[PDB]
Amino acid sequence: LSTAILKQKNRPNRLIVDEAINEDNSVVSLSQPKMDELQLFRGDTVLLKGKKRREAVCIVLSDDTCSDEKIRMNRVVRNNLRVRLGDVISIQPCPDVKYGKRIHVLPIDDTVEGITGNLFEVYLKPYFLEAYRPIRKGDIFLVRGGMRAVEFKVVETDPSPYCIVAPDTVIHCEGEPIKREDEEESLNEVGYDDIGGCRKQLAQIKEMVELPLRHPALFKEIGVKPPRGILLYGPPGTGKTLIARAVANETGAFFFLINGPEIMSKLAGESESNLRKAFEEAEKNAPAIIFIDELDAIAPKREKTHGEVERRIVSQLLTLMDGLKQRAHVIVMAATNRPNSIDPALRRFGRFDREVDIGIPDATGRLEILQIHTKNMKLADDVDLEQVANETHGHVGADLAALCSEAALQAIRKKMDLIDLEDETIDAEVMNSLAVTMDDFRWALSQSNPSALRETVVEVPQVTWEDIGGLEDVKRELQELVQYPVEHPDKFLKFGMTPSKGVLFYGPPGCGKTLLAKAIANECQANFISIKGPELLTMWFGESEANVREIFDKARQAAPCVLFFDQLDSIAKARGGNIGDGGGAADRVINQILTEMDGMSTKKNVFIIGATNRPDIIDPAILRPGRLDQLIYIPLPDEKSRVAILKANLRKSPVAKDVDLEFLAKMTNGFSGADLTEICQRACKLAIRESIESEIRRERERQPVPEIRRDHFEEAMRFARRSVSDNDIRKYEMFAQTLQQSRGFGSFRFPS
Amino acid sequence: AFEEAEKNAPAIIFIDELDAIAPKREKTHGEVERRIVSQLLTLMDGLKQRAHVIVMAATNRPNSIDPALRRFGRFDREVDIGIPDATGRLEILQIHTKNMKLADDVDLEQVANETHGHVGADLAALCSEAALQAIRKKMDLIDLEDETIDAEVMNSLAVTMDDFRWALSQSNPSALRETVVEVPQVTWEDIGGLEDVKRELQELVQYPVEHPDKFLKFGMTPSKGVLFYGPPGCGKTLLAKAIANECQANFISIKGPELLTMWFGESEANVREIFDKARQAAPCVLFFDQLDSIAKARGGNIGDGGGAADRVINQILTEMDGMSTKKNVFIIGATNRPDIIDPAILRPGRLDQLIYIPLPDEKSRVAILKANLRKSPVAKDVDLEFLAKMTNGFSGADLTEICQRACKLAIRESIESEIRRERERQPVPEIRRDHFEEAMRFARRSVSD
Amino acid sequence: EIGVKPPRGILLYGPPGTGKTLIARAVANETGAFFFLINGPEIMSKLAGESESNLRKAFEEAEKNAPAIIFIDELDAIAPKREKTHGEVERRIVSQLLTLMDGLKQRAHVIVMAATNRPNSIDPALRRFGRFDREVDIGIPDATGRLEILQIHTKNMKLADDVDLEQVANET
Ligand SMILES: Nc1ncnc2c1ncn2[C@@H]1O[C@H](COP(=O)(O)OP(=O)(O)OP(=O)(O)O)[C@@H](O)[C@H]1O
Ligand SMILES: Nc1ncnc2c1ncn2[C@@H]1O[C@H](COP(=O)(O)OP(=O)(O)OP(=O)(O)O)[C@@H](O)[C@H]1O
Ligand SMILES: Nc1ncnc2c1ncn2[C@@H]1O[C@H](COP(=O)(O)OP(=O)(O)OP(=O)(O)O)[C@@H](O)[C@H]1O
Ligand SMILES: Nc1ncnc2c1ncn2[C@@H]1O[C@H](COP(=O)(O)OP(=O)(O)OP(=O)(O)O)[C@@H](O)[C@H]1O
Ligand SMILES: [Mg+2]
Ligand SMILES: [Mg+2]
Ligand SMILES: [Mg+2]
Ligand SMILES: [Mg+2]
Repeated sequence: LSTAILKQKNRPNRLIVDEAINEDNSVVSLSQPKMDELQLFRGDTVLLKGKKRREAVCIVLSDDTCSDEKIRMNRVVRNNLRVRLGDVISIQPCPDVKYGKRIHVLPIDDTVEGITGNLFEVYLKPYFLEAYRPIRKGDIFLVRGGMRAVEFKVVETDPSPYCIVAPDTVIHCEGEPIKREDEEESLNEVGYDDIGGCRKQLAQIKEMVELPLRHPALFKEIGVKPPRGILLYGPPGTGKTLIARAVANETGAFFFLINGPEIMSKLAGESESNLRKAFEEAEKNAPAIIFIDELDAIAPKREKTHGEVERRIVSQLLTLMDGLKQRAHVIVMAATNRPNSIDPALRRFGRFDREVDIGIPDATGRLEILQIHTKNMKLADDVDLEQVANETHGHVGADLAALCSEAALQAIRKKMDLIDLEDETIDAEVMNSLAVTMDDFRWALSQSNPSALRETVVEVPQVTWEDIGGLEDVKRELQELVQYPVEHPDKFLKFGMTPSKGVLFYGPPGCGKTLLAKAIANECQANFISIKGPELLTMWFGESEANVREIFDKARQAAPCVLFFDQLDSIAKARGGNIGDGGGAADRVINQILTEMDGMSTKKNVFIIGATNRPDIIDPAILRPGRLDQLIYIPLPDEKSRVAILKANLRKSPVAKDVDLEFLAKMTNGFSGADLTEICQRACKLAIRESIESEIRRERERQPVPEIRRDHFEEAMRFARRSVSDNDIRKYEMFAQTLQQSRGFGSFRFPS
Repeated sequence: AFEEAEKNAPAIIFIDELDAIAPKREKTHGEVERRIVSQLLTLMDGLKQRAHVIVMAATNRPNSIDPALRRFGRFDREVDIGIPDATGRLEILQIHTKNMKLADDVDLEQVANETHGHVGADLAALCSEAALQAIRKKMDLIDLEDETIDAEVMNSLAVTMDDFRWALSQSNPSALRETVVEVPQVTWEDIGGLEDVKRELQELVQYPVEHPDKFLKFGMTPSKGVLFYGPPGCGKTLLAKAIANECQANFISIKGPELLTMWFGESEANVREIFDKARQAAPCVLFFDQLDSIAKARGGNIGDGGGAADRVINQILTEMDGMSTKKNVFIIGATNRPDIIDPAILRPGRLDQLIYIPLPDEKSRVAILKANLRKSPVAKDVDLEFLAKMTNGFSGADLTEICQRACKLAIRESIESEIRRERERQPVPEIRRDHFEEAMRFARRSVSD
Repeated sequence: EIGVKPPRGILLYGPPGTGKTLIARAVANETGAFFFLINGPEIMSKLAGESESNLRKAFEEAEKNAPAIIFIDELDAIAPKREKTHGEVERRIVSQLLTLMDGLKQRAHVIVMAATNRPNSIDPALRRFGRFDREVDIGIPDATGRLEILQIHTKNMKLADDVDLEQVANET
């Protein structure tokens, strides 16, 4: 249905592009059976449909090596048609070819340099003498000879555009040589093939702009008018302006560009004059496309706007789009970042009827984007874009381009010892050897961060799972929670159940909640957003809920993502307990959080994790399943857990073999992990003191401490203290036992 | 322009977007625009003496028109072009579809009945989308890149009732376009228990739109206000989602605090705007999730804070009184803290009907457990009734998380078996009893006594 | 040869006094390319459409002379978040800048630099890859870094022998 327009349907006339081993610039060779199917004779001029609205005519030839589904074309033909190897183009004989009455040909400015003889007699005179070579306007053909072979472009071919060169034809090279940068820019043109992902959106745009122009007879027959308005809205970097550029490059109809703020002028009423001139100029050339970049710049809400001129401009846009005199085959496209900021009357059927949602690509989409981007660049053999696509979690498509650029820069960094910056030129062997490798992509991935999350970036202490001692069950639960919905969605669809997306950590201070959060941030394969407790709150009325909504929206954009609240009890507390708190600002914030986690909006892959010291004061509506689905209790470590903690802290620090951590873990009862870390730090400080004293003694005698020993740990344990009192443990156990009594059965069993 | 009207009599002057040149002079910050307004007033005061010239003006927002232009003697007669009704929509479809190549299977009465708030431009959008889909059907025969089209395809082109059904599925009113959010697909059979509540909601949504004549006969106004209060996780938002999905009435869903803005006067403007766009698409359902955020006991903000929330609640009360009984606007509010709600909004005439969603009972828990697993394969040896008996005070969300924990355990077992297989090289088609065992061990009651 | 476009965006952010404007001066003096200075407050004007005209004129002047470097000093003042700002002219200027950096017609050889004390004030659209490719953090110097700064500063000074710059670097 919708995807059908992107399908080629494997038409017999369309054929595979293949290399031309022997065919010259002006001829093509195909299989003789293909002539049999196409009813073509040798020497017939054939018109080849090419991308970016480029067409070239060549002399057909019979070749056995050319495959039936393939066509052999020289590099010149591919350049003129803007077609790459392996693409699919059709062949059609040129209709009613007339011999060229006159030809104007222009060289390229880079090749003409160093050519001692004049180009016409050296290149044009022998090449075109009895050539009988078909050419096209805008085609560049390479001519051998001279100190460098010269590419020649026939800017004007007469008769336009169907012609054959003959010896009697007048040949001149007068005029400025065609700029090589112009040639590259004509090569660097974006087409519909360039857009990656969002295939359905591209199909809808093709139906909007390409179908009416190609086949107006269909809509004339049915007696309907095709849509005349397209709004492309989405987060920054999805590719709206890229689609606009592709449509501009590959539509025969006229293209008119309007930048939003560019309309504004100092004189009174001059903006309306500019808009009227733009629309009238579009109407002058009948089938035309108007692209209004940044529509939200010139079309704010009329009720919201406080400026008179802006309201008059939006009214002028409304009247131009719809009025007494309706438009005559004029398509208006606008790309906006904020679709809600547009005036409501503009979003009606008359003016902007079709809204196209350019959204965040999924994994296969960003794989396709990576393939399209990396087709041009040089790559090694070990590169594997599937892994890179899997790693790039929340990236949008501009971020993928950033990743490619960073990897290329790293690759060039690697060859810096051979290269000299001061040198004017680099050795050709270096550029031949220089290429992108998988190491470059891995390093760029390490450096890469989504553009949406750039504001919420926090440096993390680089903790790994092995640094946390104990809590093995909690570690496995966290890894399963973050992994299963992402890596294995098919299982959940098979069982037809949505995953759980909430975890709350509650326990005595120093037990390992923020440590687990650091481990998840460093290790797990999902974007991490860290929110301190009260940083969302703001003086102004209604700003706090705006911040909460904005941060949840950022989490949804970068899905899969993890949202961590370090101190949940600060931001979410039992409602109605505030004598002040502004105009119930705390309660409104809590309500906003409640509606964000579990609301009528469809659930997306965002996991909310919270850590709290007092879980009792937390509002009951938060703890209801569907918000903070699972409550995990982080207890004081046991003797085995204490052994694991003491091992984990001391792995990097050199410690004497006689020191037995099991005895420390045996006596230390009720100590938190923080207390054990403090004991180890005190032992380290005592060792530092001893080493410094020995160094001072050596300096004095001028006028040791290889590892921490048993006496250091003895003194540290003398200084050690038990952080968490018994009563706090009692209140946490009271909360836990209330929950367990709510469970009501330590053991459960089905009757059999 | 007025002189040219005088030159050729009779003359008609049409002013399109009158609000563009006729804003309230006090709201205007420029002298030239004020002079334009006064000049319009003076030219039309002179118009009063003239013989054969009549001026008509069209505006989207009548309020923005300067009050003098609405004064007696100025635009004395004012026509409200209301949204079309069902017969009006059918007439619009008949007018617009006479040109199109409609098939015989299409009947326009069903299409007219299906749409709720379409104002006529949406009907043209519906027809154009259906024609586009019809093109897509024949678009496999003849491709875009093909330069010509078979005449047989041209004859074969037709608009079927399937295309209109597709367009109706895709259709959305223009007013709702600003306030559309994706809602998970929920039906009534998906919800477990609360059969009486389902019936009541269906009746209150269906009766005024379907049968106003009965209420007119018996002389009672329909009750437009419904309040949901109950323990968290009992299914208020689920009922709202089901209403949004199946009901043949437009749905506007707004979070509580999202209306408030820092700028002076913007919050009341947002309240008026949301109620206006609710009235425009009647019959429409207006849902205030987390009502306790907006509506709070009066004087608390006045005592502490700015006090603009008081103006917000006053504006909501003023608007919710303002709408007429004939207008088909229904207001649903869900809160889990009914005590903190301002008692003024509970007063009869506003949100007069109250519904208490209880913590589910025994058979209700059985129904909930069945509903959660209607799509999930489960071994027959598992007895849901026993879970219902054992889980006395559990809410619906607790039963759901027990089922989801069982699913997670099944997934863990399947994954470990798979990785064992790949390790050997180089299970659980349905959830069993032991998964539910471990889920019940992890289970806990969400709502305290 | 590698097949990628060079990065065209630089953002320098750090606490005041770290040396961002000094880096801009060094780049302007040390490179063989056109340099155009843009100060955030100076572009905007009370007239309607004058600020947009100033931005377009500056980018066009940079476009004419290639390669070009544009340094936008105090970008935070000129480019606030569009959601937060209420003034219409500021939104128009931000949108014009967004279009100028990356639009349907893209800059060929213009490399744009900016210095700001608070990077978070900048609009999230500008921080995208296409507009400002990478953000460079000019941070608090370390002990060795500030020793290096002291050596650079005191080169032009006349010093006596007793001056010990390592001690001064340690104390500060
Ligand atoms: N789908 C895509 N396929 C290929 N490249 C893409 C795609 N999406 C984005 N890009 C790349 O990202 C950039 C496109 O950014 P673009 O100008 O389209 O953004 P935008 O949506 O207009 O942003 P803004 O909101 O700032 O207006 C280019 O560098 C392009 O190569
Ligand atoms: N299981 C553990 N393994 C290793 N170190 C641990 C462990 N538990 C705690 N620590 C130590 O505790 C310190 C960090 O404590 P953490 O941030 O986890 O506290 P918390 O219990 O979340 O408390 P708070 O509520 O105060 O944030 C570090 O010194 C860390 O080494
Ligand atoms: N009757 C029910 N049938 C099926 N599922 C239910 C039922 N009641 C609750 N649930 C489950 O619980 C969740 C629905 O909770 P809902 O949003 O309706 O709660 P609420 O009453 O609005 O509470 P809150 O005060 O937390 O907003 C879903 O996960 C749904 O599967
Ligand atoms: N790294 C450095 N090395 C040498 N001198 C420095 C360095 N950083 C700063 N200075 C000196 O301090 C002066 C002030 O620094 P500069 O004006 O560059 O700061 P800035 O970060 O741009 O400040 P602002 O926030 O005011 O724009 C410089 O002109 C220079 O003399
Ligand atoms: Mg853009
Ligand atoms: Mg913490
Ligand atoms: Mg709810
Ligand atoms: Mg400075």
